[PDB]
Amino acid sequence: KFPRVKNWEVGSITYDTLSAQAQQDGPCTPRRCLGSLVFPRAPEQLLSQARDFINQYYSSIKRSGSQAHEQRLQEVEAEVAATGTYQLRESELVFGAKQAWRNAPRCVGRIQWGKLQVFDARDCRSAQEMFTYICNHIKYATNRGNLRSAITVFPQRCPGRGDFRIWNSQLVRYAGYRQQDGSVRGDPANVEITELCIQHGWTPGNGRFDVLPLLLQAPDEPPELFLLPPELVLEVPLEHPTLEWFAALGLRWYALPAVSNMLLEIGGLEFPAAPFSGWYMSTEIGTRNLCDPHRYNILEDVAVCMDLDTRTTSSLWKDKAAVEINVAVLHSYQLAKVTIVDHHAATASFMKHLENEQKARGGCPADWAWIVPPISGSLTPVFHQEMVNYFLSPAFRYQPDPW
Amino acid sequence: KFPRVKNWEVGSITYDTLSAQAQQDGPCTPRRCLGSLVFPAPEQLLSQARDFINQYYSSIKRSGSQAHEQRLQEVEAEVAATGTYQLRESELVFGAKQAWRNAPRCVGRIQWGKLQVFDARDCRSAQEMFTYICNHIKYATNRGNLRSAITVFPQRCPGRGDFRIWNSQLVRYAGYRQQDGSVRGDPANVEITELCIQHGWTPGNGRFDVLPLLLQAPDEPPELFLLPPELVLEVPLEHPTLEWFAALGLRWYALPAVSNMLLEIGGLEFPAAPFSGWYMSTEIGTRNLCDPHRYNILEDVAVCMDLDTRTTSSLWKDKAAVEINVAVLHSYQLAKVTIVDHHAATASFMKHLENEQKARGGCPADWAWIVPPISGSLTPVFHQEMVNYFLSPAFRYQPDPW
Ligand code: HEM
Ligand code: HEM
Ligand SMILES: CCN(C)CCc1cc(F)c(F)c(OCc2cc(C)cc(N)n2)c1
Ligand SMILES: CCN(C)CCc1cc(F)c(F)c(OCc2cc(C)cc(N)n2)c1
Ligand SMILES: C[C@H](O)[C@H](O)[C@H]1CNc2nc(N)[nH]c(=O)c2N1
Ligand SMILES: C[C@H](O)[C@H](O)[C@H]1CNc2nc(N)[nH]c(=O)c2N1
Ligand SMILES: [Ca+2]
Ligand SMILES: [Ca+2]
Ligand SMILES: [Cl-]
Ligand SMILES: [Cl-]
Ligand SMILES: [Gd]
Ligand SMILES: [Gd]
Ligand SMILES: [Zn+2]
Repeated sequence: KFPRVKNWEVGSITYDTLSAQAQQDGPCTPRRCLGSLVFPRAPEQLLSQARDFINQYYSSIKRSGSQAHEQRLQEVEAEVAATGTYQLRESELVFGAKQAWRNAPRCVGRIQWGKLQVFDARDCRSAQEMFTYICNHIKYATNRGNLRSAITVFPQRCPGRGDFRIWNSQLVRYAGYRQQDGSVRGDPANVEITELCIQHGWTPGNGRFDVLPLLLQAPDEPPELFLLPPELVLEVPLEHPTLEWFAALGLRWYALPAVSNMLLEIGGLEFPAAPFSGWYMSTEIGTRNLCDPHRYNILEDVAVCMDLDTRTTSSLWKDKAAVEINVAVLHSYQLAKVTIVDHHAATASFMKHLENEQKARGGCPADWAWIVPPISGSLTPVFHQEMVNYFLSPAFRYQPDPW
Repeated sequence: KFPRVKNWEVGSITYDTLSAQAQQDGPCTPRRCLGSLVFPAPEQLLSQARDFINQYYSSIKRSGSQAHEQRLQEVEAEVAATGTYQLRESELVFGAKQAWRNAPRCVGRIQWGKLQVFDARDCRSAQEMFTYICNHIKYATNRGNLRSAITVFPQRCPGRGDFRIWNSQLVRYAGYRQQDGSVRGDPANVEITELCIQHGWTPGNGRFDVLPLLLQAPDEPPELFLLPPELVLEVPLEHPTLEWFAALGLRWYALPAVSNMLLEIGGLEFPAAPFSGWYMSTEIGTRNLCDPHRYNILEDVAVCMDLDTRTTSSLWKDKAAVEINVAVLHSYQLAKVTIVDHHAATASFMKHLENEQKARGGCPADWAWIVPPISGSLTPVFHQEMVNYFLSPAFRYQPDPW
């Protein structure tokens, strides 16, 4: 019942004892494995998760079964008996946010999990204070290009009340507009959110990197359109160290990866608005965002500019073009002094995280398909590491869009 | 409902209704997925046999016919009398093609219908086994115009040992464990190399020494057979524009021929059934030559390329690996040996998936194995959700016979 986990580059074996704690079920069954799928599908309820989280917390601080332990238990009981929900102590909030990141199986950057700035926004009312909470977050996390991990936790879900929601999937998004020639100008990923902005007031630009407004939702109100100050949104124009024409392509990306549409769950509590940010790995921008066929899809453009032989796959023009786009990314972020990490350094750090986590708690939930980079997969050590994927709590989950 | 499967490049949705027919269970549970792990009797045989027979008569559009009814009765009776049965010749050809069609980790399955099946079920010795393998190698190589083939040796039966090919492939380079602790040659082949020496083989000292075969007739120790050099087509590796690349002395062989998997058809088990197709360049260029535990040439090549190998952010590893794949493809094309690059191979597999959705309503596929080891998201299969499950007929891993 303890999975044997091998690394094939080295031969080392470990055993994942932690997978036995898997609180929730994943998509897989003995009959078929669905690990590749992106989205893979009363008061007595809330108590058992909430109780289980508090032991987690007090065990984490080497003070379990203690007087302070037993007092928080009867606190949350009576809180839930008197309100139907309960409130986290701020330190429990900090712990639960770090753990939820630590528990994310698809995040290659969890070497950084113990270093996360948590901003408590649980006292937030209305969308304007949302916007102010978000702008501080952005300015702290951006830090003039010396990026720092942060999360801002808005009021938890509670009965009878609506919900705090950020309609945008990220804090910084480029618009995608449809033409009558059928294509998209800008980021195809953001077509739907883009028209929602136009339909909620926004007047549309017409560039390929038009930063979107924020559609912020306070409980039981329609979302409100907010514009981010350009001086707030740090961007990196892309150039290549030796291909002088690359700059002319006009490519650019933003500094801050800030995911704003996932639900944060701690101890049976649910925070549908808790945006979190780190820094980018280069492949996210220069491979997926720019070269996915359903994203900016620039790979052929670049290949033409390199005078590559695009009429035969076996010249590997796609591979050569992709490598240079990633080199462009890394060189550009370093030139602008914006924190970036290349896929080799990142995956070597994740391996260190695996080792640390094997000692800390007997394993690490890891989703091989998302951990292995989208270029040079087998050139990184995570390709040769067997992984075990399971769901622990506290956690980040996807959720339905608000509309 | 069955698993809903999305292609993210196109937006399209399919439902893998075929997975509901999966028999032998895989290693995942609702509590934990292990899709990334490399290695994770009368009435039993009848249900296996009858389902296979049904698959056979379905394929030839004669399901429920008289011949179909009678063949089931015939199989049932033989199992009753003897505890086992024999495939008809046409069932063996069809079974072998279905085992390939069912292999979730094979990206070259667009070809599954084009498979030469050599029936060696009347094989009786290791010498005859060697002759069958040489004929297979000769046919499949075809002087570089590679043809997919499988040779099926006698099935397992009670009271008699198995035929086994001890080698993992028909062509494998020696891996000599060095007195340092290093390896000269292919480190993946240290074990089989040591068993060849121990069984009489006088070893070489090169990095690309072709191993002899150890062939196991039933209830015998393995016997050693040297492949005739002229039967083993090899490609010197050179680079189209990096002329020093030739001086690295690198070579690979032409024929990928897997010899240590068990072929299972209708409950019957063939422990020796070596099969071959042609290479996808990344198998050679990326895995065999650049894996750290294989030939591990990445740093040497990059150094020779005058790349800045002291910071990872130059992406010296990616650039050298690309040129090594370029060299492989260039060198096989120059030698006129069939080979397929990872873009063409993955594009053909998308066609296969679409065909199988129409033919059977699904297709078992191992995403981690189908996505190539370089340029993953540049290929279309990266953005294709897949469902992984076991159908029969199948090629299965089996314990090493020693
Ligand atoms: C600090 C630098 C970080 C790096 C380099 C990094 C890297 C990555 C990458 C490459 C992914 C895959 C995302 C995709 O492919 O679209 C990912 C996913 C994820 N990250 Fe991290 N990350 C970082 C910080 C964080 C932080 C601070 C948090 C939360 C506090 C976090 C939580 C997550 C979650 C929940 C996912 C899964 C989302 C999904 O399913 O796409 N990450 N990370
Ligand atoms: C004709 C061209 C073919 C191509 C291009 C091709 C391609 C591939 C590749 C790249 C792999 C991954 C192997 C690895 O990385 O270890 C693979 C696996 C596999 N191939 Fe194919 N193949 C071909 C022919 C065949 C044939 C003729 C058969 C059987 C009759 C076959 C059966 C398999 C099986 C069973 C696996 C899975 C092995 C495992 O699980 O390790 N292939 N194939
Ligand atoms: C290519 C497909 N991708 C764009 C899917 C979109 C997506 C969904 C999601 F829920 C995510 F958390 C996500 O995280 C990107 C990310 C987040 C953080 C904090 C750091 C880094 N470095 N990166 C990205
Ligand atoms: C890199 C590690 N890997 C190569 C392990 C070796 C291996 C194991 C295995 F079970 C296989 F089926 C295998 O077949 C590769 C193959 C087979 C055929 C018929 C065609 C092609 N083109 N390729 C190769
Ligand atoms: C279908 C497939 O799971 C999908 O393309 C996955 C594969 N691996 C990934 N890996 C990362 N890091 N990000 C992704 O979006 C994906 N997408
Ligand atoms: C641990 C991991 O599953 C293992 O290295 C797999 C990953 N995917 C693969 N895919 C293919 N085609 N070939 C392989 O050898 C592997 N190795
Ligand atoms: Ca029109
Ligand atoms: Ca008979
Ligand atoms: Cl992103
Ligand atoms: Cl191989
Ligand atoms: Gd030019
Ligand atoms: Gd040259
Ligand atoms: Zn699974």
